[PDB]
Amino acid sequence: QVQLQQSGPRLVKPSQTLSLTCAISGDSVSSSSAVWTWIRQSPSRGLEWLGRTYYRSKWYDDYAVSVQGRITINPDTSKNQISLQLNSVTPDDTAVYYCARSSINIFGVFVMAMDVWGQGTAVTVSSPSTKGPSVFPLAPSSKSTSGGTAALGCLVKDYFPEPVTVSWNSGALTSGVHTFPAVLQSSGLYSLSSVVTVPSSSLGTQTYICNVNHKPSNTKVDKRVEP
Amino acid sequence: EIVLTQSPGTLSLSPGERVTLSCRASQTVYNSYLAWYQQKPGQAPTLLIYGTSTRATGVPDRFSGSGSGTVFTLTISRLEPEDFAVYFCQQYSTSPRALTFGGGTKVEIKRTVAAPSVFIFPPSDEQLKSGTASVVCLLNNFYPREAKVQWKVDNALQSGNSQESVTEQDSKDSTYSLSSTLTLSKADYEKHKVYACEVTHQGLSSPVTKSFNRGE
Repeated sequence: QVQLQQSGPRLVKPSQTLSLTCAISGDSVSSSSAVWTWIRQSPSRGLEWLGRTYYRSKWYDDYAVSVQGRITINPDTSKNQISLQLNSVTPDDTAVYYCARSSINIFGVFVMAMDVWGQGTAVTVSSPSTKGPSVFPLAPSSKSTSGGTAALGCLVKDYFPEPVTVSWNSGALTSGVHTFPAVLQSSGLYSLSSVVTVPSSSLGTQTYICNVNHKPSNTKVDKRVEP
Repeated sequence: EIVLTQSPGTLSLSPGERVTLSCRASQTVYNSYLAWYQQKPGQAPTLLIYGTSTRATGVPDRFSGSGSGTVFTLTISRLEPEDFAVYFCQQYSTSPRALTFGGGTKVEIKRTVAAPSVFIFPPSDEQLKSGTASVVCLLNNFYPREAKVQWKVDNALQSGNSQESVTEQDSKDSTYSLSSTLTLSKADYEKHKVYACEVTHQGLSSPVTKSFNRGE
């Protein structure tokens, strides 16, 4: 089908340039039946349209008033992708950035309802350097597992910026997983926990590994958790 | 520039109930140009309705859109637990070329009270080698969200040295979980023996305490 694959998370220093890419599969970027758009989302301001590009015998760009003058959205037909360049960023540009397609045409007008979305790119505008996490096991006591249920986890500590991804057993274990929102420590570094409940009768026969990936620092850690 | 105002901001309703979400536009939005999206935690929004009233491909029949002019409505005929999400309206204007979203309505799922299961985790030996001790308390699968965590060290109530966070409502069982971290220096952690997390919640007949003894 149609999939939009975006850049991984980005850390950008204030006053510098954000550059993102959105690689398209299952459609042509130059399709006269498509419009390609960038939208961002922040907790403080919500969902905000940034601009669109589309090909109709020639390339067109339309940008939102809020960012006109520091935004470019360029297609690349050889890579079948669109980009986003946002200049002179400030902390107000910290957001999750989405690319999306709109193809719905009502009475000859592209009504700009977005039918396919990329996965989002978490962008942090801040001056500190990246730092990868330390990963520590959360091992349940012997007694706590005397019941039917064992709680296991990983503490993912002292990283910057967000986000981190945590999986269990390389994605094979999803039931009962809870990965919590990170908290910001007085050091300016984030700390997060991820836990899973499993049958105590498995603790001897089944291995449990938390897979931690902090893409901004290229840190990958696989921590076995043994009660 | 058309502003879309969504109401209410948050709703808490039982499965099986009818949900009515409102979107008010600061000026007329023509029918072709009003859309609705559903956004579940950690995911991009997905299109639910477009052209005011047309169900997007694959959308369950329980979702319907209506309205005109400046007042638009999204209805969920019978709420299901998986419908936990933020719902957004969106307008496109052709002249001037503009695209805006409402602020969202968060639909939370009302379920029966559920007591948390509680677990306490000592700091790992690995972390201690580094000079800091993190003690973690887990409150698993409870409802409603209100919960009290009290840390005690050698029976002294702790204050100012913990942080906590809470998951979003589970899409299946509609519960919350909460993680609290008590952070001590290694020196302080080694000065004391009994570490306890005491949990108060509507679903617990009396508070639950989980504890361990350092070194045991």
